[PDB]
Amino acid sequence: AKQSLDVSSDRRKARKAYFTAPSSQRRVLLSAPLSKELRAQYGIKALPIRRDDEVLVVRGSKKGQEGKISSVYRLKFAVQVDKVTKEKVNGASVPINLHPSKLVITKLHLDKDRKALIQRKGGKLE
Amino acid sequence: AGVKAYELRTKSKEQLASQLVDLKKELAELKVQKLSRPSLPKIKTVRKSIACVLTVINEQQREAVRQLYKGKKYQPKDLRAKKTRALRRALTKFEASQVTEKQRKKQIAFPQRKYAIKA
Amino acid sequence: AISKNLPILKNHFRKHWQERVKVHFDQAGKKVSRRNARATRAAKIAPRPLDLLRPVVRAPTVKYNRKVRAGRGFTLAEVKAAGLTAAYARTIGIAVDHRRQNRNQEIFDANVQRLKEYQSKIIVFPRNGKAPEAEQVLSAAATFPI
Amino acid sequence: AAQKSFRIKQKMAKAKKQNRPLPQWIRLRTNNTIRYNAKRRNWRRTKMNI
Amino acid sequence: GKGTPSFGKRHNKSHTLCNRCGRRSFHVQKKTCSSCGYPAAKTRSYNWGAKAKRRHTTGTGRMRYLKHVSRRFKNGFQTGSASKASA
RNA sequence: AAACUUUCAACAACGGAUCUCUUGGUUCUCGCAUCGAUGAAGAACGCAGCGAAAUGCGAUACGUAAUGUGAAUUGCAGAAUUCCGUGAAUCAUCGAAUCUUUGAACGCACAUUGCGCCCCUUGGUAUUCCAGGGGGCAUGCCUGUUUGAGCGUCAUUU
RNA sequence: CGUGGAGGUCAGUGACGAAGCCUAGACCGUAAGGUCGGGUCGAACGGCCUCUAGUGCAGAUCUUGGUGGUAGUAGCAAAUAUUCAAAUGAGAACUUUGAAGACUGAAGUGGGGAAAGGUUCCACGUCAACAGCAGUUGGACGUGGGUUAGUCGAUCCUAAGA
RNA sequence: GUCGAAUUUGGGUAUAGGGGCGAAAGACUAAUCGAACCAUCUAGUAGCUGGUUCCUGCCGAAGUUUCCCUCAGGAUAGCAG
RNA sequence: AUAUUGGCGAGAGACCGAUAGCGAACAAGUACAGUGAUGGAAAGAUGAAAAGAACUUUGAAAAGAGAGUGAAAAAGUACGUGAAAUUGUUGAAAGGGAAGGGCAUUUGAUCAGACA
RNA sequence: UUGACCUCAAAUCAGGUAGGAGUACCCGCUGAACUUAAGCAUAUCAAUAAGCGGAGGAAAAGAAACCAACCGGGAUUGC
Ligand SMILES: [Mg+2]
Ligand SMILES: [Mg+2]
Ligand SMILES: [Mg+2]
Ligand SMILES: [Mg+2]
Ligand SMILES: [Mg+2]
Ligand SMILES: [Mg+2]
Ligand SMILES: [Mg+2]
Ligand SMILES: [Mg+2]
Ligand SMILES: [Mg+2]
Ligand SMILES: [Mg+2]
Ligand SMILES: [Mg+2]
Ligand SMILES: [Mg+2]
Ligand SMILES: [Mg+2]
Ligand SMILES: [Mg+2]
Ligand SMILES: [Mg+2]
Ligand SMILES: [Mg+2]
Ligand SMILES: [Mg+2]
Ligand SMILES: [Mg+2]
Ligand SMILES: [Mg+2]
Ligand SMILES: [Mg+2]
Ligand SMILES: [Mg+2]
Ligand SMILES: [Mg+2]
Ligand SMILES: [Mg+2]
Ligand SMILES: [Mg+2]
Ligand SMILES: [Mg+2]
Ligand SMILES: [Mg+2]
Ligand SMILES: [Mg+2]
Ligand SMILES: [Mg+2]
Ligand SMILES: [Mg+2]
Ligand SMILES: [Mg+2]
Ligand SMILES: [Mg+2]
Ligand SMILES: [Mg+2]
Ligand SMILES: [Mg+2]
Ligand SMILES: [Mg+2]
Ligand SMILES: [Mg+2]
Ligand SMILES: [Mg+2]
Ligand SMILES: [Mg+2]
Ligand SMILES: [Mg+2]
Ligand SMILES: [Mg+2]
Ligand SMILES: [Mg+2]
Ligand SMILES: [Mg+2]
Ligand SMILES: [Mg+2]
Ligand SMILES: [Mg+2]
Ligand SMILES: [Mg+2]
Ligand SMILES: [Mg+2]
Ligand SMILES: [Mg+2]
Ligand SMILES: [Mg+2]
Ligand SMILES: [Mg+2]
Ligand SMILES: [Mg+2]
Ligand SMILES: [Mg+2]
Ligand SMILES: [Mg+2]
Ligand SMILES: [Mg+2]
Ligand SMILES: [Mg+2]
Ligand SMILES: [Mg+2]
Ligand SMILES: [Mg+2]
Ligand SMILES: [Mg+2]
Ligand SMILES: [Mg+2]
Ligand SMILES: [Mg+2]
Ligand SMILES: [Mg+2]
Ligand SMILES: [Mg+2]
Ligand SMILES: [Mg+2]
Ligand SMILES: [Mg+2]
Ligand SMILES: [Mg+2]
Ligand SMILES: [Mg+2]
Ligand SMILES: [Mg+2]
Ligand SMILES: [Mg+2]
Ligand SMILES: [Mg+2]
Ligand SMILES: [Mg+2]
Ligand SMILES: [Mg+2]
Ligand SMILES: [Mg+2]
Ligand SMILES: [Mg+2]
Ligand SMILES: [Mg+2]
Ligand SMILES: [Mg+2]
Ligand SMILES: [Mg+2]
Ligand SMILES: [Mg+2]
Ligand SMILES: [Mg+2]
Ligand SMILES: [Mg+2]
Ligand SMILES: [Mg+2]
Ligand SMILES: [Mg+2]
Ligand SMILES: [Mg+2]
Ligand SMILES: [Mg+2]
Ligand SMILES: [Mg+2]
Ligand SMILES: [Mg+2]
Ligand SMILES: [Mg+2]
Ligand SMILES: [Mg+2]
Ligand SMILES: [Mg+2]
Ligand SMILES: [Zn+2]
Repeated sequence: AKQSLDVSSDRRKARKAYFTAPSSQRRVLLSAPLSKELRAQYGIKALPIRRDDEVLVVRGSKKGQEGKISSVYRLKFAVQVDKVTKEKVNGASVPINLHPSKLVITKLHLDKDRKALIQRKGGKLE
Repeated sequence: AGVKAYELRTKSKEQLASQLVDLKKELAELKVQKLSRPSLPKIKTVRKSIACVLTVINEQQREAVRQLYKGKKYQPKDLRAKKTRALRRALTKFEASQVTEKQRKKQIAFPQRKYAIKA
Repeated sequence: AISKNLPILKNHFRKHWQERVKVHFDQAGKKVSRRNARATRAAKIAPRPLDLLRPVVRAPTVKYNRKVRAGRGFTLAEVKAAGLTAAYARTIGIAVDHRRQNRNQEIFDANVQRLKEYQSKIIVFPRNGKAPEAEQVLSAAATFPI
Repeated sequence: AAQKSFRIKQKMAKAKKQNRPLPQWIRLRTNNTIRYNAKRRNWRRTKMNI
Repeated sequence: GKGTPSFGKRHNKSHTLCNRCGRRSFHVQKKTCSSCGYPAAKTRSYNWGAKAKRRHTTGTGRMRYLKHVSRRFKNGFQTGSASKASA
């Protein structure tokens, strides 16, 4: 259990801190786990999802589908995959909204910084 | 697009001055266009640029004055530390630490002695 | 408003007493804060022991005089028979009291002997720099019982 | 009225500006809650008390 | 005639707007505000008036300045600017 | 016999109980000491590409600078050069600024966007009139500076 | 006996349907109540030993909310008054235009102002609500336009007074 | 009724609550007047009026004694568990 | 060492659960009232996702009827569940100046259990 | 004539300070009545509410013109 005096087990406080979290904080909550491949590749279990990454839906009814993240919708706590959409009745397609904890990262998108993140978590990077 | 601050700080006092008129002339014209087109988001950028210039002109005219006052009594009130009205008038460390001549000889001759109880 | 056979109570709640109720909900809180207080101080205070040497003293009136109890400070006389001045004894952790007088030799000697044993059982580090680390005893009251 | 102080006209102007309905694009925003304008005012219904 | 027909004569304001609080409590002939006490240097309020108090206290406003004083205190009233590390 | 009234049921009304929710409230405890003439608290009016409000801000106006993060914002449009980068962002932080008309509110007033004075400057052929730009002038009190007043009063002239 | 919550326990019930609600269907208890079926429903909940209380309603001209009978009832009756046609429109007793009949009778139902309102002005669009019948009409609704001063007011002056 | 004046009336201004104003009615003082309105003291006190929420089981009254500015109430004894 | 229904920051509860809890869980000290001092509400819940109903047909329109979406429209921005008073329909039954109730039985309807 | 002195002035004289806010807690002033007494004035409510002045992170108090009467104790604050 919590041993620190600055942690709060309070449920009402957690749920406030989630929904009222600023854009910067949602970035890290919106982490997705690396694929078993990419994990032993990079020596790292999970990373905050970013836009042009590549991803496989491992949960839900889009289970098995893959694509490129078209946008991180931080406001909505949802990530959108280009290639995963609803065809509507009038035929106009519309994005589905996915949660990064139900995705898996199959290809990263690397930066000077995106690399340094992997290095700051203590893992190899091919 | 839009003006960058670190790039303004290298421009001359009169260079930035003419940038500002150029931006104003720019912004003045855009407002004519805005009432024909049914949106003009480019205008937000040029009015932010003006703001960004005026800051820089101000920043430099201030650090000019701040240094040619630097190090002396009586510099203008808006270059003095803001702090708090009370902190402002709190005794300086010098007239706090001040100690009576008789008091000083006593601190010297009988300071609090470090000691301990065992043997 | 008077009936049966009952003691006559005197319960003074005719003012606005609910305004002035004090429930000590902070008992546990303030005990911790007092323990932390003492801890933080024992650290700031170097090997010095949190408390000062206190004299033997005979407790007043007819009811308590049979018992002897710790006083405030040591009476410039008793300080002087133990061979140190007031000013220095204060820096040494001995409490001095200019107001207390000695009408009684037996107590007078007890406090001089108390001062003697204390002087022997302490070490006073040099003014210089060295501070030869000595491991604080926290009491004086416990080391020098009355 | 019909000869007014500028302070009176100024307030009078700000109340003209506040007299529109809910701009309908707000209705579409994420978590949008406001439905209509509930501060809407009419000249023969509620009086401005200056 | 003390009712509806006499109400038909009410066209003259007793109070206009108050410069200080803008409440329409500013008594014209008395030249003082029944709400905030202006022109009086001090501000009208009473301890029998708890709601009236809660309506106007500090915090019902923008606190344009007092807003930031506690953060500025948190940082020890930093005079200066922040330098750099990278990124 | 219907209709009508009444009772029960089913389905549909009306209405919003109930159950289950909870970014709110209440109460306790712990830590801390920071408003204002360096213009506070409060007020008014403004500010977005498309806003009435709420929140934010002040003609540099849902913000400017700085610092950290490291790609968003998102209702629509939008820019596109912002993506291995002095760099996205209704982000976080905040140390530099701006900060209208006011307010203890201070040139005088104020049911008035009313009315003076001084200084520097620019224009109108201008020390004097008009106009634009900038900077100023409340009160009590303290220390000090300077110009003074009084046969209150000392001396010094010839 | 029954409610909210608390300690323990039955490794209790449940998205293969918890709770709730409905049911002149069933069973247990003298009773407070308990139990089951069926329907509806959608995320939680109960038995037992104990703890605890903001713990059980028919009333209080009780509090708040909702709803009846009254009842398609009282009524929509002051200010003399309307009528024919055409146009428009899904729709015309009620809008527009033409015609007729009247009225206010310059102490006006006329032409402007002060106080007060504050956009009601004007145009275009337009009928869900509103104008106690109606509505294509409006002081309504939507979207826009409009208030130009050396001489008209303020501003200056003084009045009771402040 | 009166209608050229102790006339009517707008605006400005003064008078404020045990106070004002009153050609005097306790009238008027913002539908409020034999003491306005607002908040607070205040959940004022009430021997008085109204209400007081589940079941069953057993027992089961009093309206009388004495004292009380007591007589619509208490204390006291009695009856009751 | 002591105080603290204010302020800044924190950890909590055998607390309340939208008529409760602060008046305010919401554009709440708001809307609104009052000349003014002051007075001061109501108002949370579609769904995992708007997938917020393309298209056809009737209509002047609003809408209806199909269709479509959805795990479900017995979830349709009147939106979780959706009680009661009270209302429509349908079915059943009774009714000479109320209705309702107790004991008992006829008749109709309905139902448990128990035989083996 | 000139130069001091005392006291009193004026400056948009050089530099400063005060106001207002908040006010839970703190230091003062001022100050009720409802209420209780089964009535009521002294009393009570209460050295309370309302009103006024002034501080702080605590305020105030504090090194005895104290307590005591003992074999005496020994600033203040608080439990
Ligand atoms: Mg991480
Ligand atoms: Mg007591
Ligand atoms: Mg406490
Ligand atoms: Mg100690
Ligand atoms: Mg040293
Ligand atoms: Mg009207
Ligand atoms: Mg209003
Ligand atoms: Mg109002
Ligand atoms: Mg008046
Ligand atoms: Mg006055
Ligand atoms: Mg003033
Ligand atoms: Mg939920
Ligand atoms: Mg809580
Ligand atoms: Mg915004
Ligand atoms: Mg950088
Ligand atoms: Mg930001
Ligand atoms: Mg002034
Ligand atoms: Mg002005
Ligand atoms: Mg000027
Ligand atoms: Mg002087
Ligand atoms: Mg029980
Ligand atoms: Mg239940
Ligand atoms: Mg039934
Ligand atoms: Mg059964
Ligand atoms: Mg069920
Ligand atoms: Mg659910
Ligand atoms: Mg129990
Ligand atoms: Mg109760
Ligand atoms: Mg009831
Ligand atoms: Mg009843
Ligand atoms: Mg009853
Ligand atoms: Mg009722
Ligand atoms: Mg009808
Ligand atoms: Mg009729
Ligand atoms: Mg009639
Ligand atoms: Mg008629
Ligand atoms: Mg007609
Ligand atoms: Mg005629
Ligand atoms: Mg005539
Ligand atoms: Mg209609
Ligand atoms: Mg109307
Ligand atoms: Mg109508
Ligand atoms: Mg109609
Ligand atoms: Mg309009
Ligand atoms: Mg003129
Ligand atoms: Mg003028
Ligand atoms: Mg009175
Ligand atoms: Mg009186
Ligand atoms: Mg008086
Ligand atoms: Mg009234
Ligand atoms: Mg009246
Ligand atoms: Mg009561
Ligand atoms: Mg009462
Ligand atoms: Mg009686
Ligand atoms: Mg019996
Ligand atoms: Mg008597
Ligand atoms: Mg009786
Ligand atoms: Mg607290
Ligand atoms: Mg509520
Ligand atoms: Mg309750
Ligand atoms: Mg409420
Ligand atoms: Mg729900
Ligand atoms: Mg609901
Ligand atoms: Mg349909
Ligand atoms: Mg269908
Ligand atoms: Mg369902
Ligand atoms: Mg549903
Ligand atoms: Mg729909
Ligand atoms: Mg429903
Ligand atoms: Mg029966
Ligand atoms: Mg059977
Ligand atoms: Mg059977
Ligand atoms: Mg000066
Ligand atoms: Mg003050
Ligand atoms: Mg009382
Ligand atoms: Mg009494
Ligand atoms: Mg009494
Ligand atoms: Mg009495
Ligand atoms: Mg007293
Ligand atoms: Mg007294
Ligand atoms: Mg007080
Ligand atoms: Mg005060
Ligand atoms: Mg302070
Ligand atoms: Mg302390
Ligand atoms: Mg002394
Ligand atoms: Mg003592
Ligand atoms: Zn005011």
